[PDB]
Amino acid sequence: KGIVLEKLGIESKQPNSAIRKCVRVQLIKNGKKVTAFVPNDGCLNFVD
Amino acid sequence: QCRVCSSHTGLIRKYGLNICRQCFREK
Amino acid sequence: KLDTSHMRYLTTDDFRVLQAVEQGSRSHEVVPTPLIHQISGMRSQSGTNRAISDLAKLSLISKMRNVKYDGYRLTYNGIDYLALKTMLNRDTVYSVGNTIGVGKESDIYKVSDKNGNPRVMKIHRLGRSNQGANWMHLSRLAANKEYQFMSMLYSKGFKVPEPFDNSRHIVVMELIEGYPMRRLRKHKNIPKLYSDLMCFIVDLANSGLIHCDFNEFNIMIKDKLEDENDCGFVVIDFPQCISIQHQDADYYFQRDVDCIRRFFKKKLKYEPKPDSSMLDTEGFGD
RNA sequence: UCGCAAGGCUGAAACUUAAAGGAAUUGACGGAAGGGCACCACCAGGAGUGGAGCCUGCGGCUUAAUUUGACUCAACACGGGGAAACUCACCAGGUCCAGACACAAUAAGGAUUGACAGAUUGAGAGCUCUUUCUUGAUUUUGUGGGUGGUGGUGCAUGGCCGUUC
Repeated sequence: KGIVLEKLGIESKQPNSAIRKCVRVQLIKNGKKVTAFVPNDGCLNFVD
Repeated sequence: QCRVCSSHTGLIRKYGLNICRQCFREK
Repeated sequence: KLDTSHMRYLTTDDFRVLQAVEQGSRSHEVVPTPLIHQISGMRSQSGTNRAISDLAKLSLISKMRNVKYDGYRLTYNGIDYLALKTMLNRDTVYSVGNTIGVGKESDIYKVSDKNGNPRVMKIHRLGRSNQGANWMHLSRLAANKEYQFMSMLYSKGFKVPEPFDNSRHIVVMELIEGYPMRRLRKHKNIPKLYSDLMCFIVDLANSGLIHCDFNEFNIMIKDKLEDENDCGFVVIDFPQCISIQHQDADYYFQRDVDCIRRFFKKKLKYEPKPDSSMLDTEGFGD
């Protein structure tokens, strides 16, 4: 588990064609920055 | 025409035979 | 015949594509299916076969379903619409049409520029159209070669109109409000302009290209100035141009002496005054 | 490590991939052309265009109207359309006429019917029954299922012959 850094910038390693509502996150056990994902996608409203 | 087409161009009222100018080489 | 009204349904989806595929159909004639995306870097399935089925009816591309060598071809509008699109891309044509004029491989299409003064989109389609292996190869390059051979006396002090762009079949020639020698009625200085027909081929031998082809449609007393009628010469005499090395100048040189003798005499019953000139001077004074 | 050197010997990971590789084969397209054999093409020239007035036929201007489209599939037939109002696919203005089937208001004191007499006219008409009187039970209407598919474009299904072979 880790904090969400921010909204994510899409760099094409193919193919799902949208800004995928993904989350730049950085963990707290380590602090090593990983791009993440949510399924059931959309609903970009309900956490900071 | 004779009922095996939807023929709308080059229509015929002449002489009751219903065979087109484009249909002397088909019909 | 002609279609024009199959173009304005598109988006950016074909604008990155064109001169990548136009330089890509030349590098690699008939293009198969999954390459329109990947010549232009367009993405695989974000508005793609929607846009290619949009292009499909428009006759600038066609679905040539051959056996695993498929065809997407940039029919005859793959040059024609897409050179209209190219002049939209090369900043000359902003919309299509105020156009009147008919030839075979030169249609006069009267347009207004980026400036606002008019010019003419002449279009090249020979064989009518017959556009095939060399016919497309001609109208691509005879738009390019005759972009190079309409300046042979403009630099040298004489009157040849100037070409502007050579997009795929299109040659843009100001526009010339001519008056050919079948339209005119009278003249104010007759005997100057008969001996200047010996003397124009004198001028043509300076540049090394003798032109002959003079019918009654040729020499336009044009409109440079409208009000005071400072006219000029447009000399539609070009395509009988012959390299003088070839063995036909025995009857090209003698045309310069005794073949123009009818038109200022008969058309303009008035038997003429002036002298003449040969081209024996122009053999040395190039 | 070995060599004066150039290099020689031993040899990874970070990352990225749905592939890289082996031999083997079937037939489109040629920028291969043969012969045909075609005078709907070529040589010898005829008829003659190519310069013009018009029938006949369109793309263009102009429209309430200067209609229209595919088959031998295109530069063509004008679709027997050379044309009169009709033709003739469009136009300048009007109305004969929509509620049946159930029950609900009036239903035979006139709901709504007709062999007729007028007003009749909108740009020129038949139609109506308020102002003779057939009416004959029946049918008038704010309504919805939709019986009304005299909306079939059809989706193919069943032979049958234009078409494709």
